[PDB]
Amino acid sequence: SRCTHLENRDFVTGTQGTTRVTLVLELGGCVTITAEGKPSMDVWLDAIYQENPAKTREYCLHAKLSDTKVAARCPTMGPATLAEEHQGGTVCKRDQSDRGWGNHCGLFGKGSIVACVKAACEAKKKATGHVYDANKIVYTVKVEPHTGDYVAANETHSGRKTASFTISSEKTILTMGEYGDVSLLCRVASGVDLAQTVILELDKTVEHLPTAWQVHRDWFNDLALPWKHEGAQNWNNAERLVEFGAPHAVKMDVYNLGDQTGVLLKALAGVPVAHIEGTKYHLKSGHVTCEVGLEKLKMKGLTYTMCDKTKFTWKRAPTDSGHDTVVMEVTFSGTKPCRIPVRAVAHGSPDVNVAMLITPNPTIENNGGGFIEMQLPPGDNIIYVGELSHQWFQKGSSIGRVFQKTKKGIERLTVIGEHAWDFGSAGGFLSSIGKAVHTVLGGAFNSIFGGVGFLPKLLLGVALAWLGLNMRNPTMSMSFLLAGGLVLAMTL
Amino acid sequence: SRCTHLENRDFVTGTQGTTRVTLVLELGGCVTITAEGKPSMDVWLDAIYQENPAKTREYCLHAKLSDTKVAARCPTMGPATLAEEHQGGTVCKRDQSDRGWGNHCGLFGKGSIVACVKAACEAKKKATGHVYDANKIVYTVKVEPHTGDYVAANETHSGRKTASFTISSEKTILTMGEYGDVSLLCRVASGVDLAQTVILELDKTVEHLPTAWQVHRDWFNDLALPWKHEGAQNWNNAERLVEFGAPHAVKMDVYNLGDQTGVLLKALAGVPVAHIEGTKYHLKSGHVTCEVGLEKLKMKGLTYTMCDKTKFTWKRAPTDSGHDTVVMEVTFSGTKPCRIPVRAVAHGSPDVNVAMLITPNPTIENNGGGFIEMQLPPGDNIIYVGELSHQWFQKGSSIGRVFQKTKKGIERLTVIGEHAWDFGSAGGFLSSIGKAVHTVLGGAFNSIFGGVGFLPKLLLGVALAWLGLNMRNPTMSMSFLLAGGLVLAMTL
Amino acid sequence: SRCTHLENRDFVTGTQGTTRVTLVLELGGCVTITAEGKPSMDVWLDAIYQENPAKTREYCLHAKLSDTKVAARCPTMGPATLAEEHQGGTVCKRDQSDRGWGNHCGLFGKGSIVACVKAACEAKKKATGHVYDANKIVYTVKVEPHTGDYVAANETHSGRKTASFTISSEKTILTMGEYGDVSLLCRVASGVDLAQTVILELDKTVEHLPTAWQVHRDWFNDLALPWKHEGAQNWNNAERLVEFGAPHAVKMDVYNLGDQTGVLLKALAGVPVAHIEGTKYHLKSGHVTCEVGLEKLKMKGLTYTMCDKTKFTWKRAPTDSGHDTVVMEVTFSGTKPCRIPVRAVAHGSPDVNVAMLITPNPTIENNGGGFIEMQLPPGDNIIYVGELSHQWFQKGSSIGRVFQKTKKGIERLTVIGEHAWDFGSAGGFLSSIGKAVHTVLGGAFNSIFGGVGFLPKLLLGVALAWLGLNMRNPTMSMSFLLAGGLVLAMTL
Amino acid sequence: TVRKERDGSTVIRAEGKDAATQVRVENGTCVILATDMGSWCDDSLSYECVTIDQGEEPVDVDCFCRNVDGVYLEYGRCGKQETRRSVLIPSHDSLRTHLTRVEGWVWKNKLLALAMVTVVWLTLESVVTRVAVLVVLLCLAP
Amino acid sequence: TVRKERDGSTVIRAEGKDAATQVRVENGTCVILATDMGSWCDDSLSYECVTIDQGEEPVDVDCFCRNVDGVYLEYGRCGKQETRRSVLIPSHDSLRTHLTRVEGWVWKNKLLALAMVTVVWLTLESVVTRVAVLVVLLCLAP
Amino acid sequence: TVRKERDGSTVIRAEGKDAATQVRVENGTCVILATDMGSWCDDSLSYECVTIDQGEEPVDVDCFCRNVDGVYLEYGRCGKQETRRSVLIPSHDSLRTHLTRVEGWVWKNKLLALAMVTVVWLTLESVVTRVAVLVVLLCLAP
Ligand SMILES: *[C@@H]1O[C@H](CO)[C@@H](O)[C@H](O)[C@H]1NC(C)=O
Ligand SMILES: *[C@@H]1O[C@H](CO)[C@@H](O)[C@H](O)[C@H]1NC(C)=O
Ligand SMILES: *[C@@H]1O[C@H](CO)[C@@H](O)[C@H](O)[C@H]1NC(C)=O
Repeated sequence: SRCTHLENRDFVTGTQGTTRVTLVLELGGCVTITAEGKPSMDVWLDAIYQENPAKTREYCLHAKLSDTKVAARCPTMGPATLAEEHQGGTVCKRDQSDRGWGNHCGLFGKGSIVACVKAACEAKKKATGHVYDANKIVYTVKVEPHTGDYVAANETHSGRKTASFTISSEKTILTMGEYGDVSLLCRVASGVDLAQTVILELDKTVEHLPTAWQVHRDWFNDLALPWKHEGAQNWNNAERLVEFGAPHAVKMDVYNLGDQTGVLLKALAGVPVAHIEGTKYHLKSGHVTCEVGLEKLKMKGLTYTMCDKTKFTWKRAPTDSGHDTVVMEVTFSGTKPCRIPVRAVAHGSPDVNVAMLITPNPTIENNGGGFIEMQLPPGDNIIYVGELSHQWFQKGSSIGRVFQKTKKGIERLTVIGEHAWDFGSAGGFLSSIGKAVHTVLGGAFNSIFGGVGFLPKLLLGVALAWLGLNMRNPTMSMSFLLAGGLVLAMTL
Repeated sequence: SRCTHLENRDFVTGTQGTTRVTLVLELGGCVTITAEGKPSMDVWLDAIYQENPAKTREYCLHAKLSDTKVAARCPTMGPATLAEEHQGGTVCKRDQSDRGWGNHCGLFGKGSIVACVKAACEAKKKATGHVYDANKIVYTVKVEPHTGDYVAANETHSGRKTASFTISSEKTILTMGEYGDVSLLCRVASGVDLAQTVILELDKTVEHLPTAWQVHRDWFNDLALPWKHEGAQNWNNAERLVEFGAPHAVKMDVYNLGDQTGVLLKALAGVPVAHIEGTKYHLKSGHVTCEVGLEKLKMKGLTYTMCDKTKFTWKRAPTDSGHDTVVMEVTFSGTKPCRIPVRAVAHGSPDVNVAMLITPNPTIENNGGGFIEMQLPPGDNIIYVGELSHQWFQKGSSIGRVFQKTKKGIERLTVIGEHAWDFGSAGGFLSSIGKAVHTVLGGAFNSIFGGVGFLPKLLLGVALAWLGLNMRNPTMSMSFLLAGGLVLAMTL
Repeated sequence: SRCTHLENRDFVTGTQGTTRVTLVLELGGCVTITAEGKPSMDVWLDAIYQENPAKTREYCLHAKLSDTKVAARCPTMGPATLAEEHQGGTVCKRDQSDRGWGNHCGLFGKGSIVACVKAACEAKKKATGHVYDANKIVYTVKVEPHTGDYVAANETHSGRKTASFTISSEKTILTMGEYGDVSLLCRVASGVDLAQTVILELDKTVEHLPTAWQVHRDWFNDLALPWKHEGAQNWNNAERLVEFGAPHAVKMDVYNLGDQTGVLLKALAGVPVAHIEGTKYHLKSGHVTCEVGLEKLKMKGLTYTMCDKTKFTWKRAPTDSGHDTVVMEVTFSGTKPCRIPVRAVAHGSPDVNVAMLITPNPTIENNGGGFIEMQLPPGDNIIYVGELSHQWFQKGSSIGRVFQKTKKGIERLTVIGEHAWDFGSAGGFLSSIGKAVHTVLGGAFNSIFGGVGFLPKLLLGVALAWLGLNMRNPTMSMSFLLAGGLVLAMTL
Repeated sequence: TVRKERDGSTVIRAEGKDAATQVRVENGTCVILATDMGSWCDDSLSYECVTIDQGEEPVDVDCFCRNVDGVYLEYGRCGKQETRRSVLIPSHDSLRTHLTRVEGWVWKNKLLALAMVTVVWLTLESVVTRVAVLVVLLCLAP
Repeated sequence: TVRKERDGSTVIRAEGKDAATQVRVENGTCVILATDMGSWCDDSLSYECVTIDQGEEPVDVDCFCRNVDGVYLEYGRCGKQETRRSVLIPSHDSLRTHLTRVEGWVWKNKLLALAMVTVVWLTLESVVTRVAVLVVLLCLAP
Repeated sequence: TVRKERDGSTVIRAEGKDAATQVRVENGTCVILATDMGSWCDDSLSYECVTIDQGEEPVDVDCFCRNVDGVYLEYGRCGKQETRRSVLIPSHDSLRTHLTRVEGWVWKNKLLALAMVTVVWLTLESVVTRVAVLVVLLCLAP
């Protein structure tokens, strides 16, 4: 499982008789779906990207002059003109210059002089800019099933499947070989203000690293440099990269300010570098709110028998997985394929099944298997794998687990509630209340009523309501509220 | 007199049996002084000026470069040094030049270059800036004695006299010749802060106009041009009028920004043109508050006999002068000199004199004479000079005259309030209060009290005091205060 | 006598019947040990110095470059290397350099180049430092007797002696000639943070001054210059006086920053030159808390004859010394040797003298003799010497003297704080308390109480104790503390 | 080096080695004077070459010819070792911060926080709702 | 024109007509490519004239002399017609302001205005003269 | 001067007068262009003198030799008229001190000075101990 490595891993449990489960997915985070009687999946957001974003405006730094010219006429003999004065891609300035005996003009006046030059800036020195298109952003969600095969932190499970998600496309169903189909139906978003973020990338270069940034629009839109739009030959306001010298009679020089790559790079020090891969422009924010339909899954390898209980050896001893769960790799030697009889018993009760398996029906296939992940109650206990037996104690302390589940539920409600608010009518209000209650206390209700069942839960709710109906102080009325809450969670 | 042709005229007349009167003199505003049994005099602040004001700072507008040199060295051979670099009054810069293959430098790179030029800007182009000094200002106040001769606005009376008045000088005596002497005790004061205005003067060239201005101190002190204080030849901050061209391999040209008087003229359009002539710099904001003494003057020609009864004719018919007075010119054909007989009566009351001549004891001289100025009560107005009869009807009311005189006196006391009140001690405060009260109530006392005498005025004051002491509400204190003020005015 | 010309003078009087005196010495201060029937010594610290302090580290201000080498290799040949790169005593930097078709290296790009030169600095330019050692310091205190000859403000004294003191050695004995033996057991304390002072001594220069300095250890330990400890051939961190030129293909010059002594001198303006005397290094702040012995001092000339009262004449009139003392000198030219029957009688009390002689039994010797210093009570007094007479009065009051003595005692006890008391044992604490009380109240007891005797002291103590136990206010029992203090002072 | 174009004018084509020389054209003499030339390439500057009378010297020019009309210069600027001014490019849990901000405000607003706490504890009478009131009182400051 | 300084360095004091000439100095000869000369006066430029080998040509130089050492060209820049830019020097309701100034003082001192109003309201108790008191208070902050 | 070291590499010991001349080594020749040489000393800057073919002119090279391989230059630097710089060397009763600071603190808190009395004279009413309390309060402020 690729989720046995990430620092943050949210647990979501499939309640008994449940076929739908909501989710919240964010970058660098995965949620291990687990449901009773069904295989456990892994769901996470691989990466968010856009492809071939639109180009809005490309500044260029190193201006390249060419074919400059001047022209002047004797004083009081009409202004001077130039064939290149009125054409495009030019930067022309007018001025007056002294004159006298050495200029072959009679009177000691001051005539007109004109000087200007083509301005098309140097190639491979442009600073293009792109802006994301909100509706075209593509979100990638990849779902992996649980198999007994151990997976390294940087290895790809063969069964990994991918899925694309945009604003328009909503519902898509995947296939996972023999396990079945997972119905993904997600709604997307993007926290970063796409209107206030323009990606700036200067033309490809080997020495210059990095070659991309994310900058505020109100800054990239007011750079004191020449600027054009893609598909235009001439450059607007090219005069910002040419300095005209003083006139000497007939000639006035047109200088060049050189490239500006140094100044631009200096001005962008300490700014994030946007991830780029070929034609894919990645992002770094946003989250996907989604629901998964487990209805179409089938548990794998259920026809196999059970191997003998004396042919097992540890290859990776039990260790803390960082999320209050255990992981162990066991290698078999007898006939294959078959199931893996694994059980755990609390110290002092050596004849009760206590393990909460995460891997679905751990099995050994023709070639592959033996990775088992489990959750155990607080305190010491013994893990049984056939003949083998290992000692272990859990640090969770139950109450901490319940509190952490409540905190995670509150966080999920805060993150996802911004969009899941229905108040259209009485039905809408009821749906919103039910969704809030579920997203808040589903884990609490499941843990509180573990294996009790529907009829036992209804009986408990009825007893609590009857107790609440008894007359008492106003604070004592909370018994009815608790009974109703339990009934709704045990009946909805 | 000269003051018959001016708008701002004030009849500051001392009380009956008075020997001195306080004056306020504002440039352009005459004053007429009269006193029973004495000749009348006219005074006015002719002009305020300072001569040879101190000069604070000098700017120049045309640099005069000369002896410019240049030196260079190949790369990796140290900097370039010139003797002129460490001298005084030199402008120069250190740069680098692109030495290489064609300049016979073995190693390609940048080499030092220095171009240093002696800078001492031209003559007849300094923009000298003078600063006014309060202490050394000198005022001039003419004194024109009334006679029988009409004077045009342009013509100057032959008997006119002049005097000087500095802040330090306090007492001066003038000689009127035949008319006696006048004692002036003038206190000078400048009504504006002169430290915040500096007169800017280009070097004296009469090619165009103007070549002098008054400018705000800050603006003249924040001019972007070379500036030197008097005495140190080296021009501080001389770089402002020199620019260095781009450096070639071994040659670095040093241009000159050229003349800059034109821009300074273009930047001073609409600024008042400072009015100066010779070595005197005039002003436009000032006033001298003087105390004229009228004790040594003697009326002229008191022994002259009556003129002819029938040999009197009107050179110029009586007309208003816009100053609540009437002008009148006559000729003569009988024996001269002789005193002019003049009188005025009221129709229906042909035995009452209402002629209060402004000119004292009009007389006919062998050369000149016959001018008459006087004021008549509103209503019936008849003139009896010899046998000539003229019909006049002056507008206004005596109440109007009293109100106008009171308003003018209050305004005059407001202008000289700085020196019209002394708070150094108690006796000085009492003296200042008494002087202010006298100034305010002089017109009222003179108009209301005519020929009253000591006994009638004393009886009226006693009656007013008794009225103040009479039984009445506390609001009657105004009557008692008025009685006290009238008594005080009569006493002085 | 000698230190009568000094400013910071103190008087320490030993109680009758006592054979020792505690004392404190500091720079620029004197002391006048005085005891009944014993010669009055003078003690005053002369100078504190160390012999050849251990030099710590040396900065040399002019690196004499020599034997510089260069080598380079163009790209596709690996980084350049040189033999002297890893040799000691050499410094160098590796940098890129340009290449091309012009210098035999076909491929373009930046190569590698190294240029290493030996670093050493010639003599006469080492700014070697120095640091003091706490134990090695030597303190010298000079003790001289009182002879009746006046001594100039700079002339020496034949009879004076000297002694050296350090933390290691404590006790010692002197011999003044015919006067006796003075034993000093001084324990010294270094009064400065010697750990934070160092002498930055420029090497010898005959004409240029100065050479020595004192600088805070942190500054001298932070100078940005090459440094090494004596006995090290290399120059650690020698890159501070070498700047490398630009990389020109293969050449890379290694310039020299030149002499730095000018900058160092410019950076030590207004720093006190450290006194140097031969091989002795002088401190400037410190003190000695010494104990003076007086067991075997003998006064001289007790059984001389008496000069005839008539034959006497003055040489210097009495004058105010400056420490509430009267300095007088006489010269006699008759039969010798003898005694001077000095006496001063308070006005109105011709029989009672109130002059206590600082000079022990003033005497006329073959050489010298005649200088007499006296301390007298305030008021009008007549000084009698044989038949000579003079009229003299003092300033201040006896209360002033008591207050000054108390203040001096407080100051003396304050400066010996580090070694004034100890609580290791009860007896030691009691002894320290007694010593402190004696130090603080000895002058007060001596001035207030003189020659009373054991019986008067016992009677006073008994009477004061009885008064304390008598009726009084509950908080008005300060008489008890006063009696206790008086008894403790008079106990010895 | 000398080409006669089809427009009725002659263009002198110069290399770096040709600086400060005299090249004959048609019937006159052109004396190239510009000195910043280089090996020919795309970057070619071509400016009018002045023509002057017999007795007039040139000023403020670097290409003049005599008794020949309509001459243009042209030379590349590549190969020569290489105003390089550069343009100016300016550079560039949820409630935990709120709780942190509240704690910082309390720490740096000790007086106001103490006053509010004292007011609450002296006029609350709402121990049940005291926490509710204090929460708003403390969180109000922003 | 040619000279000889005391330090052993020649001085080719050129003039307007020497442009594009070939002056002969000592054992060698050399030229003057400068093209902005004029007459001679105080305004005299004097820069080093490079010396180059036979197998070389100048690059961005105005004077170069071969087979001679230490040649300093020197020419006067005056004697011709006028590069120059002028420096920038700056050029040189009776009750309207009072109401605006008072309103500004009140707005920037709303506490002062409130205190002034409350004074008349409570302590002064001068409703009849409250208008006068308020007017005086407003005039107290012109 | 030339000499072949034991390693098989030749070294040229140039002198001050050898500037811009030729030196013949083995069968090839060397060219010296350095203009910073001088008499021999310990200040010897010996660096590689790259050798090139006959088809390319030297670039950015002071010494170059043709028809020879492995030749090093070396020369002294004394006897030559002179670049310097300078490194940065930074430039180098008790009761009254407390009493002065206390007086300053009192004078800078006139309102606090009044409040001190307004509090002591009312709350303390223990002048004998109120003096000590006020002294402690005044000394509390640093
Ligand atoms: C996974 O990574 C390790 C070390 O990074 C490497 O040795 C191993 O080969 C990688 N996995 C595979 C399948 O190569
Ligand atoms: C003064 O002006 C009048 C009229 O303008 C003229 O007739 C007369 O001649 C003038 N007199 C003088 C002295 O200018
Ligand atoms: C110093 O001593 C000498 C003789 O040793 C003496 O002549 C001189 O007067 C002394 N100095 C003073 C200031 O008295």
